[PDB]
Amino acid sequence: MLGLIGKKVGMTQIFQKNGIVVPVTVIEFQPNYIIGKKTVDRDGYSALIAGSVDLKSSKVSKPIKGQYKSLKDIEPKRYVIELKGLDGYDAGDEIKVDVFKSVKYVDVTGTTKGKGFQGAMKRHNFSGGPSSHGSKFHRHLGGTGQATTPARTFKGTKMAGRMAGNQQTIQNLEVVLIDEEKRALLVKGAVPGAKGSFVVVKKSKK
Amino acid sequence: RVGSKELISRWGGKIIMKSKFENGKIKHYAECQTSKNTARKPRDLF
Amino acid sequence: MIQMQTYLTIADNTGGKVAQCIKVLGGSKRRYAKIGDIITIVVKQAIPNSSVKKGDVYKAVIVRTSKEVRRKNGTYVRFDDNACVILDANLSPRGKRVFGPVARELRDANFMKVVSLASEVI
Amino acid sequence: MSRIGRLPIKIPDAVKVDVKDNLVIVEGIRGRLVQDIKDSINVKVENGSVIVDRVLNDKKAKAYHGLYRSLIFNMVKGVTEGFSKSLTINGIGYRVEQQGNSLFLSLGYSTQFEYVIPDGISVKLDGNTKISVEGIDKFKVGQVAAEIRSLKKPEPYKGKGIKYDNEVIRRKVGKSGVKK
Amino acid sequence: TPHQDLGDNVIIINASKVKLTGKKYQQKLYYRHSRYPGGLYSDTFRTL
Amino acid sequence: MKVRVSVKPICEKCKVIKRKGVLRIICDNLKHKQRQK
RNA sequence: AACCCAGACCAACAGCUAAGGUCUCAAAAAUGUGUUAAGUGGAAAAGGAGGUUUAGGUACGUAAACAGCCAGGAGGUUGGCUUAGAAGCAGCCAUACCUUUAAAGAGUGCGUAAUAGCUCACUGGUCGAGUACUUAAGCGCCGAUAAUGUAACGGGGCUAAAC
RNA sequence: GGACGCUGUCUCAACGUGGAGCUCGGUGAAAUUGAAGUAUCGGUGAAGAUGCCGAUUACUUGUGGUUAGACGGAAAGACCC
RNA sequence: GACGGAAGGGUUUGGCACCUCGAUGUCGGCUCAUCGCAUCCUAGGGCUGGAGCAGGUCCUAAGGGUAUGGCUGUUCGCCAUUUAAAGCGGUACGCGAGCUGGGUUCAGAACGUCGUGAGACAGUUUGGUCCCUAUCUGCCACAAGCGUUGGAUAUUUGAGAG
RNA sequence: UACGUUCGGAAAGGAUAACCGCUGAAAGCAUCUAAGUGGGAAGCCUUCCUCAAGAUGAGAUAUCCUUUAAGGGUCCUGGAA
Ligand SMILES: [Zn+2]
Repeated sequence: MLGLIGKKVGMTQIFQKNGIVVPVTVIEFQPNYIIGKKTVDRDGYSALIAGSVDLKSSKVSKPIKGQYKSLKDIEPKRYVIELKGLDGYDAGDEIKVDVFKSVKYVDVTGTTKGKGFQGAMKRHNFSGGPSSHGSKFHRHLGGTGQATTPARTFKGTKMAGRMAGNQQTIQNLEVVLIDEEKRALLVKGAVPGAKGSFVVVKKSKK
Repeated sequence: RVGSKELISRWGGKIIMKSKFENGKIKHYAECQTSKNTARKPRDLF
Repeated sequence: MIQMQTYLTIADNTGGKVAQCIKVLGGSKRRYAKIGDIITIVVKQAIPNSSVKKGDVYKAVIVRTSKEVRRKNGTYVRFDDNACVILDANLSPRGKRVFGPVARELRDANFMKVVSLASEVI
Repeated sequence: MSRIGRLPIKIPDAVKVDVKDNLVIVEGIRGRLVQDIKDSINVKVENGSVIVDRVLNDKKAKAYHGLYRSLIFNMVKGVTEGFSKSLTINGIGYRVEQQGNSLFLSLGYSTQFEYVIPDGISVKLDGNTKISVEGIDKFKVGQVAAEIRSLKKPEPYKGKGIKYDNEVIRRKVGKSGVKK
Repeated sequence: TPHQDLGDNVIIINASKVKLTGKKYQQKLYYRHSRYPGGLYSDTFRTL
Repeated sequence: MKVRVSVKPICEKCKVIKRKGVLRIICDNLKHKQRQK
């Protein structure tokens, strides 16, 4: 599956030729290199290891350094991922942004924004109690279980706790524009993560 | 009326769609005469 | 964003002057109607001795809203009062003339005759 | 048991039969067919004829007796004369056509049905409303004719659909039969 | 001695060719529960 | 059709069979079809 | 706790037994003759019912029984009618109607306004001995169906490690 | 009871402010308390099981939340007799 | 499908008085659900005195969904607009150490009826405190220690689970 | 933050409920079944997304280090946390 490690620059909008506005998210692609390969007869499966923006030479541990010993003029890469079942490339290669030039839809994977310790009403769209008529119940859970049967709280009951921070992959984002000179992709819609967080863009499954 | 959209491919073909058969399994499936590309649902051909 | 209990100006010459929305059609929990939707109204005030009496229930189409709704080209049109037009059984305007402007989403919602009888389309 | 289980099997001259290790091969003018035979039943070829008997007398063996007799008989009649089952397409605007190893059916649906013909089986047309499936195996011939019929099962109000030729469709009435 | 571990170890080969009798091949069920409500999952002998 | 507990022939042309472990009645008069509950 | 076995003076790293079991978890079994294919065993009614083991009756037969197939399946006579039409088949009385009688009912069913028409009972050939309906006993099937999770052998599993 | 006007009462909630809550330093309780290396489900049972049988799940130990249970604590039930 | 017969379900009204009176807080409503299928709708069928359409009856199937207002404390019921459809039950007739006190079930007062009266009345109307900082188990989340058999740093196959 | 914007509820495959078969018995017929062989659904299992080797069954692997090295932690300046 064709994929790339990009950085979510932000959002903007563009004007189609006839006047229709399209709200887009912009992704900037630092150069991506193929660092190694995984093979079915040696690792158990076939995948390509892909890496991106470099690290500072004072903060590269020697295991990471030795990972790149045999590669020529490829500094250590901070973001490393795997592309399963891909061919057409080998160690030392380098993937342009134009691999999406023939693609209509993409999928983007990133780390969603963190919202801290969040309550039930925000986390699960719980309604609350009334704010008047004598109510002493505003944004609490309400009841949680049943009385004596089962005499416990079922596993998976939704309560308060941390919100957000998980990975998530959003599907079928239309591809609006590709700009090779500035290494940018413009997709239509929202992309998980805060500004400057790093996403992975894959060719759409459908 | 917003004029009845002519059921067209993205490759300029009509999507006539038909019914393959194979091994008890009856299949309705999409077809373009311009490009002969076979899929099932004309979603995939706009 | 017309919901239930909203007051509306009847913008045609049937006789009614104020209507109240009592249902938003087409949807189970549907809560808001926009320009070009059909609602069920009760008449709360009418011109005396007219063909429309106070307290009758009809279907009406929304022609002006006071909350702006996005269009494809990015433009938003926000009127200054909420107004509707009464319809007969065929989902066609019961009246013969329409007062004031209307919004052009009636064009897309296929109310061409309301659009024509309007004075200005914005 | 019953006489079909014990009735002897004649062998046509052009047809050869052979039994070995729970298997039977029947090679004829038009093809070759194979069969499994269970342990409790014994199949013998003698004097240009086939006989079947049972080592045991459990009811499974009782049924097997007739089952394998009949199968081997249909296995021999096929390699000599082949099996053929026919069909009729009746109804306004219903058509059938052939291209290579597939059939195209126009049966009122908004799509024209293509139909791959499985191997080992031939299809014969008579105009555009009569079909006849021919082949070496009765089982396969019946299967194909059945699946084609299932493509558009008949109906009783007007006889429309794809019917077996030998079948008789019970018929009902609609509007005018209820006339008072 | 049931107190302690004094027996030998066992390697089973050809574990995929064990034969069953009756209709067990179609009817024996292996159940499991995820501990979440309603999360009871069955699995017949074939599929397992 | 007549998923009953007592399945009996209705006309002399109805016939009794047993399929996969249920008792059934089959007839030309499709109105007579039956299976035990 | 109430059922079954069995009345504890104390100690023992002794033996024989009761109830209850002898595949294992978990101390204890094997051989012989039958049944069971439903995991019945390991819940339950009336009833339905070519399940099968065994035993016993009534129909029926090597002089051609059942089933299938090849023919006949008639006429007097719309049987008398009721009714508007009943021809075998809205319905009523009976078929104490004989006849050429292969064998053919005052017609078995379907469908016809009423008929027509298509079929059955019956009988002849082909093939070749059990068939066709009941009764008694042992295991079975559906019936059989509630809510935190397989949950009506303790479980694993067992076609005997069931009876 | 109805009408007018007015509104976050409601569809529908979000944001902000102030005192607590959160961490650290000092000072420092209460009711309760047979103990505890206290899991769940299906059953049984003084007839609603943390302690029994079968089975399943579970590395050890905290903190911030929420009360489903421990027929919670408080009041020798006020009702009935 | 008349007149009858044989069973299940344990939800309605009851029987019984077995657990509980050094306290098992009783009816609705709000918030939050979960489970059964005897299935309201969507799905797959059989047959119709099923022409089509629209149905009726029956089988399989619980994955998802199954409305907002006027009246009543109301469950229920009725009524007005809807929707493909506005299901039936269990879970202390789900859920007050979560909320609400309208009603029920205190002491006020008045009315109707009965009693000589004091008073009584699942007759009526009005007013009339809802306590508790969570020890354990359970659940929603984040860490500490430790193991994974040389010790660490990264990329991941996947049981299993949502 | 939604009162906003964008996207998602598929398609396909395997085994199947009810139902319908094909070839054929026991029972010369017939029969979906008894030997086989099939179609068949918002249902089941894969497939989509998230978590996941404390899965003690503790996986696979690329590189570094070889008596305290590799590497990690504390401290401090801070965040998209
Ligand atoms: Zn019949």
